This record gives sequence, C-alpha cells and structure tokens, in this order.
Amino acid sequence: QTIQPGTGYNNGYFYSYWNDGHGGVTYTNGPGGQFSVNWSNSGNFVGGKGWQPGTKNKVINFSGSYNPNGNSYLSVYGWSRNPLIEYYIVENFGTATKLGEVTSDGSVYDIYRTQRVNQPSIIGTATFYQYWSVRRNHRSSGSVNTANHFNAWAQQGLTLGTMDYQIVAVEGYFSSGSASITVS
Repeated sequence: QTIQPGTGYNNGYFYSYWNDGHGGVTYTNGPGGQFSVNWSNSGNFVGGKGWQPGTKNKVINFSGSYNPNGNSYLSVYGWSRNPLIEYYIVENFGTATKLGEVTSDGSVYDIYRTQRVNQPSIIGTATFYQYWSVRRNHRSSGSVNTANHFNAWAQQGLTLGTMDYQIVAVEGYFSSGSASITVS
C-alpha cells in the first residue's frame, strides 16, 4: 500500500522510506519484494525493500523499471554501526576520493569514499563516512554479490561494523521520475 515515511515490514521484507519533508513523492509497497515510487519535483528521499539486518555475503536479485529525470540513484543501500557507515552499491542513476576498483557481476565498479557532516542518519543527526561502489555498465535488473564489494572495500581499509538494514532503494534529489522494482 501507499505509505508515509518510516520503516517496517511488508509481505516478508523490511522496508525503509525516508524523505526530507518535501511533498511530491508517492511510495507504494506491493506484493512480495515489490515496491513502486513516483516523484515529481521532490526534495531528497530514499525508499526500498530488503532485509533487517543485512549480511556481508548476501546475493541480492532485482529487476524492474527505472526512469529518472534528474538526480537519482538505483542502488543496494544500507547502514553499518560501530563504525556508522552509509553505503551504496550503485547499479543505475540519472544525471570525493577514488580508492580503487572492483569487477563483479558483469561490470567494473569504481570505489569512492565521501563524508557527510551534521546530516540525518539512522542514529539522528551525525557525522559519518559513506562508501560507494558505482557501476560503469548501468542496468535496472540483475544480481549483486555484496561480498565482492565488501571484501574490496575492506582491502582498501574501508571497515564495516554491525550490519544494520540492507535494501534495494531508489533515491531522488530535487528531480522527477518513476520506478517499479522487485527484490528477492
């Protein structure tokens, strides 16, 4: 069903849907691991379905339709605690510091680390690091072996702590678009 921001469990899956208070986002939970989102001149928002907690060895399957107009991400998305890390495995997008590369699931990824200062997080406003794996061959369906990325991040010294949630998420940032995604 169409819901307001928050977290919970739906049809066997953990979901998280967050936005910055701007209207113009419609997030809908569907059957199984399905979710859909429409956004028109939104602010910043994140929503998707997955697992609570995640694991460092999950192979995540996804397929769907992804049509952004502006800044947007379709990625595997999740959080760590001790250390507090917000991580991204970007499979597709709309319109730092490079630490290395990794070849996985039919494409090369570029490894980046960024820092967010005094920003919303799962523990509230905080300062934390972000890890990025960004696919060069964009796609909207396939499977991601998270262990390939986590071990690649660890090689470059990027540590992950206690795995929090782990979802396939659509992110928008002052843009418009539509997406419908099935996770398994």
